[PDB]
Amino acid sequence: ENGNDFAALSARNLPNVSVVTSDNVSVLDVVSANKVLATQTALTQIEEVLA
Amino acid sequence: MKLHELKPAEGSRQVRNRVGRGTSSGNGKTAGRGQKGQKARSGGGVRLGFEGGQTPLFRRLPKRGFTNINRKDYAVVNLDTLNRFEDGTEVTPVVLKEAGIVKNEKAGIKVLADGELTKKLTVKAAKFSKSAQEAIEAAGGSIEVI
Amino acid sequence: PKQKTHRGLAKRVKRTGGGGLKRGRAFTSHRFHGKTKKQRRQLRKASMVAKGDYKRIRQQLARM
RNA sequence: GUGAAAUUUUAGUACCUGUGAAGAUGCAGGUUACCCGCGACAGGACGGAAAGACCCCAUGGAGCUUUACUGUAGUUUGAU
RNA sequence: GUGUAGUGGUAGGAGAGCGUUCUAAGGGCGUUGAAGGUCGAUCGUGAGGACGGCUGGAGCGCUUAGAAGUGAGAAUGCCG
RNA sequence: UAGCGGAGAAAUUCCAAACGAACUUGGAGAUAGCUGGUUCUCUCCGAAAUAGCUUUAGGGCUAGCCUCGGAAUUGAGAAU
RNA sequence: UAUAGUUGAAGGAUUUGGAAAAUUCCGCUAAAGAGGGUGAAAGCCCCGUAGACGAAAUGCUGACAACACCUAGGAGGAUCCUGAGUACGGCGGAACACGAGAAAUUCCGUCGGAAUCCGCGGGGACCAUCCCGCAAGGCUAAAUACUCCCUAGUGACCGAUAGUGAACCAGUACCGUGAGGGAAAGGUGAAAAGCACCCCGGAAGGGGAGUGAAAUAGAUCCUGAAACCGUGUGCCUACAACAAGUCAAAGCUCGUUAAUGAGUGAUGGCGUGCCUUUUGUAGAAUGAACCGGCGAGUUACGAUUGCAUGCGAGGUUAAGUCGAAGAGACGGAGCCGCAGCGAAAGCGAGUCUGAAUAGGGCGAAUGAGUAUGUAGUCGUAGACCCGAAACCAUGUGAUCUACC
Repeated sequence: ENGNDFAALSARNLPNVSVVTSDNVSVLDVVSANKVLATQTALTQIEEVLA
Repeated sequence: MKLHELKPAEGSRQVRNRVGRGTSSGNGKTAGRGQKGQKARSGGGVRLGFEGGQTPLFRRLPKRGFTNINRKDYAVVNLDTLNRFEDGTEVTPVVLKEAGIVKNEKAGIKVLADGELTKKLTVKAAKFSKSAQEAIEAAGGSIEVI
Repeated sequence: PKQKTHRGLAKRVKRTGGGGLKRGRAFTSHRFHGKTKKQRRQLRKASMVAKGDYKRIRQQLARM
C-alpha cells in the first residue's frame, strides 16, 4: 500500500519475489510473473488511480 | 499472453529490403537502378519539378491575386449541431463550446441553414445567414447578435 | 527539418475542394492585335491542372 | 660458394585452308608428330613496361591576348 | 480426392524463405569433455541441416519475439 | 632577396632530384550528366532502344511499353 | 558535508578429477542472493555488499549572532531643473526575414543643425484626430552553453586488420634541412615446479632420464585453417594434338552413416574459361599471380501511399513537474477533420462571371477521420562507395640554384 516498509524490507529473497508499491504497478512487473500477492488496501488503491 | 509466447498482430510487421546482397534477391549489381545515367550515381536525381530545359510549368503561366490583411473567417456550425439542446438552453459562443462541438472560435461563430431543425432553442452568435434566422423563427426560437 | 514549400507556385495556384488545382491561362498579358476575339475571349476563364503535372509537383505543394 | 627483378585466368601449349567482332596454339576438315633436356637466334604469343602524348567530348581546368562583358588598383578634374 | 490448365527469360515489380552477432523469458547441455579444427560412402527442392571417429580443454546450444557494423570472387581494391 | 612574389647577359630558365606559377596544414568526405565495384536463395510476371520539347544530341520530363493493389458496369477486348 | 577508516550473518560428508565451487545426501543465513578472486561453475573460503559507527588537521555550504550600510507622509503650484554639436536632414555605405524598394525602425563616415512640459519620441512613406511612452548617464543574482580534470557509476557499445594513432617504455622507431608526416608488436601451466645427470656434437641443435594431469604446453611457448615445400604408397602413363571435363566403360585394388557401394582408369562420344561493357564475345576489347582478413542504399527531421491497431462527428497532445537515465499519471497553448465559392469587399448549400430567374466553372445531394507502429518512395543533410587536373586562407624554405 504505502510506507509500511517493514513488509518490504523482507523482500530481498530468492528472486522468486519482487516488491513494489501501489503507484508503480507497470505492465511488465505484472506480466512477467505468475502469482500476485496484494494486501486488501492496495486493491482499493489500485482501483482508485485506475479510475 | 506470456513472455515466452509473444505473437504480434498478424500482418502488422513487414520485414525489410536490403539491396545489393547477391543476384538471387533480384537487387544485386546496380541495386535496382539499372545502367549509367545521373539517376545512378550517389545522390543523383534533379530537383523537383525541373524539366530538362523547357520553361517549367510554374513560369509558363501568370501570377495573380493578393491577400487582404484583415480578412475574417468564422467557425460555421450548420444546423444539426444545434439539434441536441432540446428546448431552451441559451446556446452561446462560450461554454456551449465546452462540449466537444466547436473549439477555436476563429473570429466569432457563424450559423448556417443546413439542413433541418425542430426545437425551440435560443441562439446567440455573431452573424447569421438570412435563411438561418428564418429557420429559427420558424420553429419559434430567438436570436441576438451578441 | 521541415519540407519547404515553393513560394514560386503558391502565387499562381488555387486549390479547389475536390482535390485538383486552379490556374489562370497563359497568352494573356501582351500584344492582342494578333489574336482574334474568340482567341482572346475564351482566355478569360481559368482551368485546371492536367493529370500529368499533378504527378510531378504533388510534393512541392504539400501544404498550401 | 652466395643469390634478385619486371611479368603471371587455369594450361597435357604443332601445321595448313577455312570460319568467326571481318588476320586463331585452343572452333571446323584434313596433314605431320616417341618421352625429358642442354647451347644459340627473335617470326608469333595483337609480347612487357607508361588507364594514347594524335583526334573528339566534358555546357572540364589552367596560362596568354584584345576596339568581347563587367569591375578595380593607379593617374587626373570639380564641389565641400 | 479427381479432372482441366500452365511452369525459358536481362533491366525491373511482387511474394515466401536459409544463415551470423546480440537482448528477453522458458526450458537445457558441459572435465564421464563446450566452442573451434579435420575426416566420413548421410538428409531436404534451395540457401542449408544432423550423426559418428581423431585433435582440443572452458563455455555453448533449443523455442517465441526484438535490434542490426548480417552474408564477398573481381574496384590496375588495402594489409600479411 | 619569398610565392598575388623573388631572381633571370631572356630559355617559360631557376627557387631542396618533378615550377605556364614551390612545399606543408585547414575549408574538405570540394565537384564530376564520366569510369570501376556493390556480397544468400527459390516461386510469379516480365519489357525498351519510340514521339514531343530542351545552350539538347552518350543527360532530363511527360507520353507510350512493364509490374502490384482496388471500383464498376460489362458485353465495352480479339479473330473470323 | 569533501578529503584516511572501523564493524559487519551462515557447511559438512559422498562420486569423478591433479585440483571442486561439479554431482548426490542432510543442514543453515538473509535489511547482506550486486560484483570480483580461489587448482573447473560458490548465498554459507577470501575481498565485499545491507546495515551501524567514525576526524587531531584542512576546505566548503547552511543557520543566528554582532558590525556595516539603504529606505518616511500630507497640502500649494508663482519661479527654477529634468543628460547638445545630441535628436534629426542631405549625401555614401552597412544592420533588421526586408537585395531602395512606396521603406518605417537601428548603426557607421562626411557636411548642415532643433525645442524645453502650452514640451518631446513612437504606432512601417506622409498629414490630421486619438493612444502609448520620456532618449543623448551607469550597476544588476536565476532559469541557458561547454568539459582539459577528479570522484562513483552505467551500456540489446569494441574485443588485437576491431576500439584512440598508441592494451607492450608511442607521438616513440623511421622519413624530410623545415613546418610536417607515423607504424608493427597482447595469450606457456594452477604454481617455474623453466629440463639435475649421462651421450653425439667446436657451438647451435638433438637423444635418453626427469618435472609435470597434458612437453605435438620447452620459452618462435593455448587452439593451429589455406596458398606454398616435402616423405611413403594402392591405380595409370614413353605413336601421342587434351577450356582439361562430362556421358559410356575393361581391368586392377578395396570394404562404408549398408546402399541400385569406394578409389583409379585403358578406350569411344560430345565440348572454344569467369567478370564487366556492348547491336554483337572464346575474343586478338577489359580486370584478376595465389591463399586469408577488412571493405558499399544507413540515421535524424519532414512529406505521401499500403498494412494493422485504439476511439469515431471526433481525434489528439507539446514544452514542463514528481518519478530508478524506467511508466506514468498530470499538463487542452496548439494541429488535423466537420463547408464551399470569390483576387477582394463578401455571400453561404451555395457562389463566381454577367444587363439578366439565361447559360457555363466550381462544390452539395450518405460519401470519416485522427494518433501510433510498420514498410515502399521522395526532400534537406557527404546520403551507395572509391576516383581528379584545379580554387581560397595562415604557415615553412635561398645549406641546391639565380642575382647581390
